[PDB]
Amino acid sequence: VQSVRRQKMFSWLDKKGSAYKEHTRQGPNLLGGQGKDGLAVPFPNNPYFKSQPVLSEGSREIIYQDVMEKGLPIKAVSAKYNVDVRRVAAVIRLKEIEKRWIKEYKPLARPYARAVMKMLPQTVLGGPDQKPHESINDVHVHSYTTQQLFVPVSESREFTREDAAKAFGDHILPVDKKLRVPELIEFQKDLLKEVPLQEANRKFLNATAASEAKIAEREAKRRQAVEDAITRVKTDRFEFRFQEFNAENVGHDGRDRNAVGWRYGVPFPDRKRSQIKIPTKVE
Amino acid sequence: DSVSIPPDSPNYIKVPEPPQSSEVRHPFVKGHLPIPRSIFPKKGVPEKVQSGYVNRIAPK
Amino acid sequence: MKIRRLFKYHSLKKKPIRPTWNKYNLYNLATAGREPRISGKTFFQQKWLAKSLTRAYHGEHIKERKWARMFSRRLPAVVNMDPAYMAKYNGSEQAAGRGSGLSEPPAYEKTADEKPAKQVIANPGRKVPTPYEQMTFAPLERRLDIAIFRALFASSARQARQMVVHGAVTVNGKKMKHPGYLLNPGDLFQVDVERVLYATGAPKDKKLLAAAMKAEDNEIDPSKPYMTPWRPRNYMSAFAFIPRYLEVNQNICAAVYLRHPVARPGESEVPSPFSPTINQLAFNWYLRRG
Amino acid sequence: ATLNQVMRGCRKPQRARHAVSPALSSIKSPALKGVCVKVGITRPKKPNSGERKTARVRLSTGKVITAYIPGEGHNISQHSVVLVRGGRAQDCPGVRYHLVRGALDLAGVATRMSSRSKYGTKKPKKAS
Amino acid sequence: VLKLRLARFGRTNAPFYNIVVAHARTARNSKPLEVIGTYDPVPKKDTYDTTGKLHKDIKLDVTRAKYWIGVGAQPTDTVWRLLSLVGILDPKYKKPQP
Amino acid sequence: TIYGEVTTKVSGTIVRLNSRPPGFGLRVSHRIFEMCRAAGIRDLSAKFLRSRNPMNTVKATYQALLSQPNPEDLAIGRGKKLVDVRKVYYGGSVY
RNA sequence: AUAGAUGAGUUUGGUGAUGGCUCUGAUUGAACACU
RNA sequence: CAAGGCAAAUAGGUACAGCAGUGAGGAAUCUUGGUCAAUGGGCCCACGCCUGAACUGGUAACUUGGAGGAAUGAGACGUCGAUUUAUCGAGUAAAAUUCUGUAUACAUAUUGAUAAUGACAAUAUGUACAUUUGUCUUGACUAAUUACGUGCCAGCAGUCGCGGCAAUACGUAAGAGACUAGUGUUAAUCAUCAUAAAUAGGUUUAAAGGGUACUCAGA
Ligand SMILES: [Mg+2]
Ligand SMILES: [Mg+2]
Ligand SMILES: [Mg+2]
Ligand SMILES: [Mg+2]
Ligand SMILES: [Mg+2]
Ligand SMILES: [Mg+2]
Ligand SMILES: [Mg+2]
Ligand SMILES: [Mg+2]
Ligand SMILES: [Mg+2]
Ligand SMILES: [Mg+2]
Ligand SMILES: [Mg+2]
Ligand SMILES: [Mg+2]
Ligand SMILES: [Mg+2]
Ligand SMILES: [Mg+2]
Ligand SMILES: [Mg+2]
Ligand SMILES: [Mg+2]
Ligand SMILES: [Mg+2]
Ligand SMILES: [Mg+2]
Ligand SMILES: [Mg+2]
Ligand SMILES: [Mg+2]
Repeated sequence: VQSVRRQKMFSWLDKKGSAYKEHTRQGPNLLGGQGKDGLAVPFPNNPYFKSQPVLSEGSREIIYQDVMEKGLPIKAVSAKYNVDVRRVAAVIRLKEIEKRWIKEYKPLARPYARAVMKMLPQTVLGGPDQKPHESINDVHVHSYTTQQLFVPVSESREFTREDAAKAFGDHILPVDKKLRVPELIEFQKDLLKEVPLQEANRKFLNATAASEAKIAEREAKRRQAVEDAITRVKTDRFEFRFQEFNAENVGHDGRDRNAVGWRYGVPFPDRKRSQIKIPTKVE
Repeated sequence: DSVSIPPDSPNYIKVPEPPQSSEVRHPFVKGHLPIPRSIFPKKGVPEKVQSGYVNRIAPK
Repeated sequence: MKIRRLFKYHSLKKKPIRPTWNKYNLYNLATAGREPRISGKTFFQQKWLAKSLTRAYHGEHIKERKWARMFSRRLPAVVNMDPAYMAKYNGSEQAAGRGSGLSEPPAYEKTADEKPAKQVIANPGRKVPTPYEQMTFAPLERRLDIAIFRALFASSARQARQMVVHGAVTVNGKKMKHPGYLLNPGDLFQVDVERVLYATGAPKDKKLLAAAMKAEDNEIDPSKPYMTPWRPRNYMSAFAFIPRYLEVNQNICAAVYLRHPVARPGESEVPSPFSPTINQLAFNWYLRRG
Repeated sequence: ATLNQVMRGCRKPQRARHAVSPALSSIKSPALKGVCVKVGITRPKKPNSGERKTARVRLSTGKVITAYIPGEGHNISQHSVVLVRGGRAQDCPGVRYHLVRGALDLAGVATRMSSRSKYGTKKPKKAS
Repeated sequence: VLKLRLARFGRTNAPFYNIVVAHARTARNSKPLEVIGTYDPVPKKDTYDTTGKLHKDIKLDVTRAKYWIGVGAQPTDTVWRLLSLVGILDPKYKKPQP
Repeated sequence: TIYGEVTTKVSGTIVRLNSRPPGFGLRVSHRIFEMCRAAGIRDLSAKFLRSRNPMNTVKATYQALLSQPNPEDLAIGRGKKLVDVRKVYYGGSVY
């Protein structure tokens, strides 16, 4: 005979918990329910963790087609739909793998995709943009900027963000330079100068499009400078790659983090606790 | 170049992060390397780099 | 070998919350106490109670000794900053007065006056606190086996580990057989589709298919592990949530590790069925493990 | 103390503290082997009362120490080679050592069901 | 006698070498005068490559190795073979064509 | 957290409280943790210098939370601003 | 390298001090007992 | 060259702190293997010879890292321990069902090496298999309870202490808390300890102001 505890379980699992046996309505059906900010809560005891919306299927294509077909800079697409540049780049990478599967005549997980997307909140981009997908201007809290400092200054001083950055340290930058899309500040400054919105967007596009050109240039010069140091000498069996380097960069005592060579005067750390023996980087 | 970067690698789309966006603490690397000996005197221009020096010490 | 610690995994008496979609677990989660009594308990009795509760969910398949070293006292967080404010103001107004800012009348006076005083100049939503205490077990969210569970590709953290050890996952298009691989921002881990269907698919009861062979859309295939036509697990809707640090694609069963779990004002990106009071007690335990 | 008084060497190490098991602590050894010289009984001090089973042992180093026999019932006598480990009987003066019960000649308690590791008792092997 | 040779390092069944400039009559793994580069015998395979080709990673300071070769350094048979590929020296051995 | 640093003495029981950055936690003793957890503090450091009497330990810590340096009274007294660098940097009080 | 600084039991009829001892944390080219 | 030990006598060698190994001592630490294929060295015009360094196989949980199985499982309408025969548990636990093929085994291929030479093994892929529990603690410090027996006896104990006939502290039985191919104990080191205080202590009554101050050196 079932115990009392199990009997109570199946009792709750039949009347109150029967709403989770199947997902009939579209949207989240979590236990915590809708919160004060209109976001479901998967755990009632933890109100801070909310189920955030995920990019709808049709929305993922809009982002992909804009960056590929129209060739717009990722920064512009990130600021248009309020999607992080790190997410926009992932949507394209994942979408390119779909083209490969569709090109290779591979069967997609369509039955699993449709059912799961009905359990999560979505944000359809385009016309019906109720709220921004996420915050694209989130700044990382630097450890230096977390200190409680009360600097004594003149009673009539104009303490700006630049001065505050110098108070935390000499090599620190203000939040105006730590943004992922700094072209927005320049765009907002145009709205203060009674500039037509039609022109304010034009300058923004040219700004982002110009920055991506620079970044693409540095990358090209970098990769080209890394291959100039590799002299490939093909052989009968393999290809020997001789990478050049400076044998004098070992520091003033031979201890340099970037030095090349198996360091001397150190035994094997294999018997140390918490020693990592797993690949830390899969290129 | 050998082959194009596929969409699987994280280098398919380069999105450089802004300055001071991480604080990774790398450990101290034990061991040392021998300091290469200086071949030229710190001050002045040595004779080894002048023209014809090699031909004088290694004449055909 | 089943160890003594797994003899009572979903017990209804102890009511532990586990990282799985089991129906016995859903009942223990729904009917979990709102706030365990800690008034009479000493400081050690509270830190232990919080550790046992949180460790039953976070990294349950990880040795306590290993997690003690994985526990980091660095709780990252971000700060939202709109460009509209920066363009207009340069932070000078924040130092007005004596360095802290222009003082405002007390609340018992604003309700008295008819007109409301002018709004203060600052960023939007710049007074709400951030839940740092609830990011204690964020380092566990970096594991490859956990990320597969948070993406809804497996029915539990134990099953997500099987997929890795059994060579069913490939990070950055390369096979990965180590469940402890700490993902890096930008890595794209992809699980085999057949495993994601069986993991999340409904059980295959041979009795139901008996009355099926006789009697878009998908046909019934009796040569597959899951039940055809594929239908999601029974009680999967109650655990269907994808964190914000992941970007998944259900079609190909792949996902990208955009960034590490990061806290924000009024929000945390670490799934945890425990209040900040418990996560705060569990954080103090691992500072000195006593 | 003034900086001068410290320059002349006023900071000296603290007076050493005696160890619970000097014979083992002196040479940094966890245990030693000794030949039982006498198996008698020691009486606790004021608060405690009873007959504590002790054994006068002559260690391999040469020291003659007094070790305590844990458990209920032993099988050692004169000229018994026993293993000595650190410890101390808190109520018996001079009894500053213990004897391992799964040792060379000292046998473990056969009727012990709890803490068998502390008394060197093999598992009963009831079903096996 | 200055020699450009390989100092073997690594673990069991995982050889990793270190091109160095040391005196002939000295321990193989003793601290040398300099460290010209490293050498990995086991050939690697490009990450996203299915052609089946293999390569060997070799870090080498050509500018520093040339000076030592010019003052009378005698590279071993293996180091000589590597320097030949780089084009500093001529091959010491060759496959008979006949 | 508290404003700056406070050091109080109650009959041979000295307590030194320090303000710590966000995300630091209540890395304090077992009695201070209860007071901070009840008052609303979340980041702090403590240290008993001389004695650890349970009672005077709590009396000194309570008198320290009330003897914090008021950053505005220090400004009017010296005639010099005391700018909150963390407030100007982020454009407001980042709780 | 900017997160790193923490206590507990025990003297007294009792309180507050002084001053030891012990536990709490990490570890070993370790040994032993039960496995 | 001298002395002692072993050996040797008209002889006039040997000293394993070279590798493996034996005895002894001790709480305690291994094979009397293979190959010069790789790296290094000596001899050599050259070829080539030699290498107990070295590279490899073996022994030990000594340590570290990893594996050591996941999902389903409610009417076997059984069993077990408590007791309130229906309460409280064992218990989703088991059995059973549906999957995976992890360590490992085997096969194939590449590679360690090239002018040529492979002792031995790694890596990749294919197929196949679901494989143990152990141990400490349970008065407070310190997370975790009752019953019976024992009666300052037997014993427990890191510290305070417990045991004198209704013991939550001993010994059994059950339950509970925790770590896990490890778990405890002993020994040791750091921290705890501002507990020799340079950073950074203190000396009326608590360890500790010299009997005195003129004074060389010295601050
Ligand atoms: Mg005593
Ligand atoms: Mg028991
Ligand atoms: Mg006991
Ligand atoms: Mg008195
Ligand atoms: Mg004191
Ligand atoms: Mg030997
Ligand atoms: Mg000898
Ligand atoms: Mg012996
Ligand atoms: Mg050789
Ligand atoms: Mg050679
Ligand atoms: Mg030759
Ligand atoms: Mg295998
Ligand atoms: Mg040869
Ligand atoms: Mg307790
Ligand atoms: Mg007492
Ligand atoms: Mg008992
Ligand atoms: Mg292990
Ligand atoms: Mg006097
Ligand atoms: Mg005198
Ligand atoms: Mg006197």
